[PDB]
Formats: sequence, structure tokens, C-alpha cells
Amino acid sequence: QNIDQPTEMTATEGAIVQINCTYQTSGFNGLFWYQQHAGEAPTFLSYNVLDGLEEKGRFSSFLSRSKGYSYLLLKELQMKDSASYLCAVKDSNYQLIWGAGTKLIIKPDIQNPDPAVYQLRDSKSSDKSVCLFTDFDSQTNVSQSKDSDVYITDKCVLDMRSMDFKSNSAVAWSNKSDFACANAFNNSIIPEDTFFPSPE
Amino acid sequence: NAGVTQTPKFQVLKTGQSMTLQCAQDMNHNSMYWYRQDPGMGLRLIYYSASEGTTDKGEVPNGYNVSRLNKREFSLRLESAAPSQTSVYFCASSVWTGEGSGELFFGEGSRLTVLEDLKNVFPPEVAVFEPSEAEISHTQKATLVCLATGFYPDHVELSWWVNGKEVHSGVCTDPQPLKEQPALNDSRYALSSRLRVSATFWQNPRNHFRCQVQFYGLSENDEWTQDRAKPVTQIVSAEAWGRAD
Amino acid sequence: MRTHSLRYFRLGVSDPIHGVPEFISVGYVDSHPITTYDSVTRQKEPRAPWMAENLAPDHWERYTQLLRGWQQMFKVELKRLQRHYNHSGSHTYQRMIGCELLEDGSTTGFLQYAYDGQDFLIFNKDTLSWLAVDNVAHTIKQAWEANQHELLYQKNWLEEECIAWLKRFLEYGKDTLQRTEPPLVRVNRKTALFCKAHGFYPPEIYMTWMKNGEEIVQEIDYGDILPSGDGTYQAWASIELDPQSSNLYSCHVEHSGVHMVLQVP
Amino acid sequence: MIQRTPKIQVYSRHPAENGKSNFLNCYVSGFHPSDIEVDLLKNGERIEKVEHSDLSFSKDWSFYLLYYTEFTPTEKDEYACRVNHVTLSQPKIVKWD
Ligand code: NA
Repeated sequence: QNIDQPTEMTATEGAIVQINCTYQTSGFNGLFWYQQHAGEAPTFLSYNVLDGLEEKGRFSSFLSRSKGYSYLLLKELQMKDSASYLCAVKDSNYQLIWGAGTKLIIKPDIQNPDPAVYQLRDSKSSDKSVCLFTDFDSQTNVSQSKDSDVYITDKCVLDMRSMDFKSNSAVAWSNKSDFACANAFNNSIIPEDTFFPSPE
Repeated sequence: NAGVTQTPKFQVLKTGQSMTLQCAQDMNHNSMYWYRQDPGMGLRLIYYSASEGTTDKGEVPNGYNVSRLNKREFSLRLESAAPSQTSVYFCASSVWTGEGSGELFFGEGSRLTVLEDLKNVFPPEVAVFEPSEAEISHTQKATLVCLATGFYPDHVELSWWVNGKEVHSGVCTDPQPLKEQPALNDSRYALSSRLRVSATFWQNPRNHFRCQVQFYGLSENDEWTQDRAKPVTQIVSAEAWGRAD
Repeated sequence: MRTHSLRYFRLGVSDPIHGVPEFISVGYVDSHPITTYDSVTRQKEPRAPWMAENLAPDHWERYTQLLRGWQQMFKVELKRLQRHYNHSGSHTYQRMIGCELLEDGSTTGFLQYAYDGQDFLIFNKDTLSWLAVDNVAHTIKQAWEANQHELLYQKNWLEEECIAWLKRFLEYGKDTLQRTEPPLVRVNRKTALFCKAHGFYPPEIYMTWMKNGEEIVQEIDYGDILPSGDGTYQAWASIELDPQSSNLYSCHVEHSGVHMVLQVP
Repeated sequence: MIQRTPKIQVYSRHPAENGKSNFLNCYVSGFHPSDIEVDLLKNGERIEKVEHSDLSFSKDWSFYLLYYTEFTPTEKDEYACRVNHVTLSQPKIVKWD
């Protein structure tokens, strides 16, 4: 008895994505989809047991019993759809068999990319220098550091609700004497037009 | 109308220590379940209770026991914790069982970390870094950064406070922590968060910014023998004020 | 194969006497009990040896838990019915679910409920709806039909799962279920002519009387097909003799694709 | 409330013959509700070692049971089945023929 779904999928805001689930089970009493935001509880999305497509808002779920296959269809993707999607099937003994889940990553649509690497102000209570790579388009990938004393976090999408404004950013820091924001993200492929304001 | 309420949210344990996880539901459900969730695999049922007055093993019962104390409560027992039981535990309930279409309702989850030695438990250092003047002039926005570093295990809650009120808009906290030494199994963690405000908001000198990190660690009865300070559950925070200059 | 069926019954009693169980559930393949459970044992147990030998303990342990939950739901449902009927005393609640695999390969499926031994709710898996016999049933019909997913689940179980279980159990017990023991048939006088058959399996049998070549349905007395206790069955059919005129009476027995005729001299 | 009275049929497993070991059957069917008392009688006395099937269920919601005993028919011995049910104001005795 196996339930298979892709580990991860990445799609752009406003687009459509189809999350597949195939199952091989001893008997079949229905297929469930659940949404699980990171750090939160799974919540129930859909149930299918006969063949065909069922619609619920922006989400629809399809089932083919003969093919042992379902998909969850998300239309008009929004950032809040970033979550893991778990499929689960009840077998002939009403045992729920869970797939490992598909993490859905959503790329925000950045209307006015303004990529830049800024030096944050030092804190009198810390020996770290801190650099912020921000405002780049979502096609840019932030690579982990190749220096054991430099720490680089992956990109984070923040939303300024007041201004309906979204931006990507990643943070790099180190206490090494030779650390400099001009070379902090040197191991990533950053936009050619990235703005590097001059040091003091 | 609380739904499913399970406790505790976080717990550090030494190998051999006993633990009970609580779960109650107020939905008048008959069926209750205890799952563990681990990376790379689907939920696995530990034990379940089809109805009040009956319980039975799930797929992974070894090292655990349960008690369906009444219709509302289903407790999970780790009599002698093992590192393998490091996991996130989920309680769930359904109206009935043996009914194909009835869905599960989940509690918030309980993150357990079981350790051979508490000597690698560390609270975070917390520091706040003020916005770049170049960013302010180039974008009319101001990004503060909070770094919580060197903590272990990954049992933290980071929050931003502006003028004594917690805020969420303009905040992005890393969804997963960074392993400071990715190759070591017991690596301490780092976590970054950003708060981005308008330049005018940052330039108000009466605006007060604070990043606070709740760490869940040891308690009174955990034994401590190290030279450094006992890493108890605690809040570590850092602050900054808006700058008119 | 001949036609075969699988079915499960549930019985709940609201105020049973000293020893009687509040809840009983039994499954059948054709006329053979295969599984049993009640509120006293609280265990699902085989009722046929070929079920015990082919289903691992994991099966009985799982369905034992499901039946303990089903037992409690049946009690809650019956309490609700008796409250809405405004009935005192002890009353019964019954359920039957199952499917048939016919000789030609077609299938049927059915699910229905009874209160005090009378039809209460009957499922139509084609229109996906419940037939209510009265207004207590009507209230339940509305609540059940509002949960459309459960209706679809019941249709899938009747049409796909039940048939798959049946084929599985049929292979398990094929030495019993698929054998043929032809009847031994005789005629005697007791004035009516009694055509008697015994020793046969499966229990399905057709016995009738002809008079000069015509069947006389209104004139024939049909006995029940009864178990003899050894796995085989017996049955009979009578017809009244005309004392004023002679006639050509003959007994006709049909069993498992073999026709038999006993002409009475 | 419709209560259905039991149908009672007494018969031998095989065609009977004096001196030949046999099984006396009492098949009680079509009754509702399920509680019932069934005794096998030899010359009017209740036979001790008497077996019975488990309570069984019919499509029409009624119940049935088979009570049986091993016996050797002799021309002097009379046999009967005694059934009581909520629908019977006192037991009904059906004699073996
Ligand atoms: Na255990």
C-alpha cells in the first residue's frame, strides 16, 4: 500500500497548479486532501470517492478510481496558498493511508523589481555585521553560504498590507573582519542591476 | 468551540524521562487519534480510540500508551522517552469512524525533542539591527532585522512589537531555522526576521521597535550540571527606537 | 458461477431483558453466516471455518474496533428514533447492507433500515436518495441527504467494495459455496401427492406440479426450503388429487441447471 | 407495533426409519422480535442435550433458528417442538409427523 505525491512544487502568483496523488491500496473508501500551513495543523480540503471533478471555491479535486489517481487543482494562486498539501486514502479496512505531502511554493509577482544589497546598522550589543539582499524579482535564487562563518538565510516574502506591496529578501551576517556586504551574496546568482550603495 | 486542544506545544526530554501529552475535544466527537509527523513521510498513527471505552494500536505503537479517559479526552504516554520519538505529535478527532467520508479535525501539534544529554540545550541570542540609510533614501522604506542565533532545540516563537503592540503586517520570519553547522546532527540554529515600515514611520523618534523570542527549554526538575547558566524556558528580546536623524 | 450475495445485518434493542445483547451484527455469504459480533463479546468472530483460515488476526482486530464504534452509533440512532416516535418500552432497530454478483456478471447493491421489523429507510444508489416511510424517517432522510459525500461513499461501497469482498470470500469458501449436491426426489401419497426432495446444495431449488402438461400454480402447495443440519436442504410440494377423474400428474424439479421429471403412474 | 408469530416446522434430517439413527429438527422462522424459547419434547418431556443455530436474520427483517437433536425414531416414541414468543399467550406445541 503506497501513496505518492511530489515532494515540492513551485508556481507563480495568479497562475494555476495541479498537485497529483497516486495510490495503490487494498480497497478504496475515498480520497482526502488536507492543507497544512507550516507550523500549523492540517485542515480538511476535499473528499472524493466517485469519479470526476468537484469544485470548492478556487480549489477543485479530481478522482479516477480506475487509474488510482487524484489531483488537487488550485486556481488563481495567492501567497496564502503556500502550504503543504497532504493526500490520504481510506483502504478496505477504513485505515487512512497518508501521502508524504507536497510543499507548494508560490513566487510573488514583483511589479517593480529594485534589487539591492544594503548594510544594516551595527548593534552595540552584537559583534555581527548584517546585510540585506532585497527587492529582487522572484526568479532569483539565494544560495547558502560557502563560508562556515557566514550565515545566509533563504528568501522570505513580506507583505506591507498598508501599501499592497510585496518584496523578497534574504539576510546574511558574520562577525569576521573581512566580511563585507559587497561580497556577502557572492555565491548566489544575483541580478546584473543589483544596487550596491557605497560604504562609509 | 475550541475544537481540539492539545498540550504542551513544546517539550524537551532526556532519554528515559516520562511524558504525557494531553488532548481534549469539545465537538462531541466519538473517535480520537494520535499521530506523529516526521520529515519525508506521511502521518503515522500511533494509537486511536474508535469510541469511548475502546482503544487500539495504530501503525507505530511501540514506546507509547494511551488512555481514552472519557468522551472528550485522549492522552498519549511516553513512559521512557527515546531519541527516535523526537517528532511533532498531532491529536485528531472525527464524529465517527468506519464512515468513509468523515474528515479529521486536528489539534495544534506538540513538538517533542528527546536528547541523550541536556548539555546541548541553548537559548537564543537576540539582536535587532536598524535600517540602512541607503535603503531609506533609495526606497522610502526601512527594513529592521532581528537575528535569533545559537539556540537549540528549534523550540522558538519570534514576535515583533511596535509601541507595545504586537504586529504582523510588514513582518517576514524565516519559515525554517538555519543550521549554524549544517553537517553536525546536534547543530545549534539561527533564525532571521524582518519588519519593513515606511521611511516616515521609522523617522518618528517616539516609535519603539522590539523583537522578542520565546524559547521553550528546561524546567525546575530538569537536572543541570554544566558551568554555564541553566537553559530554562525564557524570553530573550532586543529593541530599537525610531531615528529622526 | 451461480448467483452469490454478501450481506451484513445489524440489530439494536432499546430495553433488552436480562441476558439479551443490546447489539448484534452478523454477515452472510449466500445462506452461510461468516462473521458475528455482539455487545456482550465485543469481539468480531468468524462463523465459517474458511473465514478463520483466510483472514489474519489483523482483520478481526480492526473490524472489532469498527464494530464497537458502530455499536455505539446504533444505540444513539435508536434512541433518537424512539424519542421521535414517542415510544416507551423496548423497540428494535435493524440494518441490512449487501450486494449480489449474478450469473451473467451484473451486480446489485442494497442498503435499508427497519424500526420494529418494518421498513424505515431504503437507499436508492442510482438516484442517490433515501426513501422514507413516515415522518420520523423523513427527518432522518433530510439529515442523511444533506451529507452528500456519505451517500457517494455508500454507492461506491455497494458497487465496488462489497463486490470485491464477495469475490474474495467466494474464493475462500469455494469448496462449500461452489459445490453441487443434487437432490434425491420421491413422490408419495398422503388425498394429495407430495413431491419431496432432500440432500441438495445449494438451497435454491424449483419444484412444481404439472397436470397433463399444464402447471397449476393456484392448486399447488409449496413447502419451505428447510435446512437439514448437515449442510444440505430439503423441500416439498403438494397437489390435491381429483377423485372423480384421472389425470397425468408429474413433479418437476429444477436444481443447479438440471431438470428432473417424476411422472406419477 | 407489528409483532410476527413464529412459524414452526418439525422434520427429520433424512427420511426416517425405525431403528436408524437420525436428527430431529425444529426450524422456527419468520418471528419478530428476536426473543424466543424453543424446547424439543420426547413423549411430552423436554429433551436435555438439544443444540441450536445462532439467531439468524432474514431479508424481511424477521429472524429464524434451527433447534436439533440426535435420536433414533421408534414407533412408541412421540416427538414435539414447544415454542413460546411474545406473540403467544402460552407455548405452542407442534408434533413431529
Ligand atoms: Na505501545
